[PDB]
Amino acid sequence: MRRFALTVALPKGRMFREAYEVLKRAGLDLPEVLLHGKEGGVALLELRNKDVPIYVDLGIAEIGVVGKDVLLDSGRDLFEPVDLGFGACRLSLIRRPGDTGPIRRVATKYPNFTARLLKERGWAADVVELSGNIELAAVTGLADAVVDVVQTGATLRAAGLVEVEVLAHSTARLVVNRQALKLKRAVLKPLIQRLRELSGS
Repeated sequence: MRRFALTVALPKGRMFREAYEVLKRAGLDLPEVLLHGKEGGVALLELRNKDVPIYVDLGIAEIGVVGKDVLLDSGRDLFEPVDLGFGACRLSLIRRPGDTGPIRRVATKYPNFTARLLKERGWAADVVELSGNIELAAVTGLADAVVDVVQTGATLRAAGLVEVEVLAHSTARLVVNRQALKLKRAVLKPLIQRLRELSGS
C-alpha cells in the first residue's frame, strides 16, 4: 500500500505468532495487533493463509508469510526466498483403508495441486473441490480418495481413514513481490538475509 513503508500479510491461526515474532526479530518494527499501521510505517494485515498469495502477488503487500501447501495450490507466480520452518504439515492422498478400488474421483481443497499431481502420473480422475472437513468425502463415499493436509493424523484416524501416500511436505514460507524486491531492495534484501539466519526446520 502506498500509505505504508511496507505492508506485511500474515496468516491468522497457528502460524501467526511465530511469523509476527520472527519478522520483528528480523528488524521490522511491526505494529501491535485486521489492518494495523500508521502512515509511512510498517503495516500488518491479518489474512486467511489461503489469501496471502493474492495480496502479495498483486503488490498490496510486499511480503507475506504463507504455508507451502497453499503455495503449491496457487495458480500465481510467487517468489519464495525463505523457509521459515514452523507450521509443519504435509499434503497426503487419503482413503478409507477398505476402499482399494480405482480412483475415479478425488475431493480436495487443493484442486490445482491435485490436478497437477494426477497429470504428472498420467492419470485422469475427476477433482471435486470442497471447502472443509475433506475427510467426510471419503467416509461418505462422495469420492474414492481425498488430498488434504495432515499434521498428527488425529482427524483422519478419528474418521477411520488412512494416509495412502505423502505427496508433499509443508512449512511456513516467506513470499515477496518481485517488483517490490527491486524497488525496495535496500529494505527487503537485508530482511530476507536476516530471516534466513532466524529460520530452521
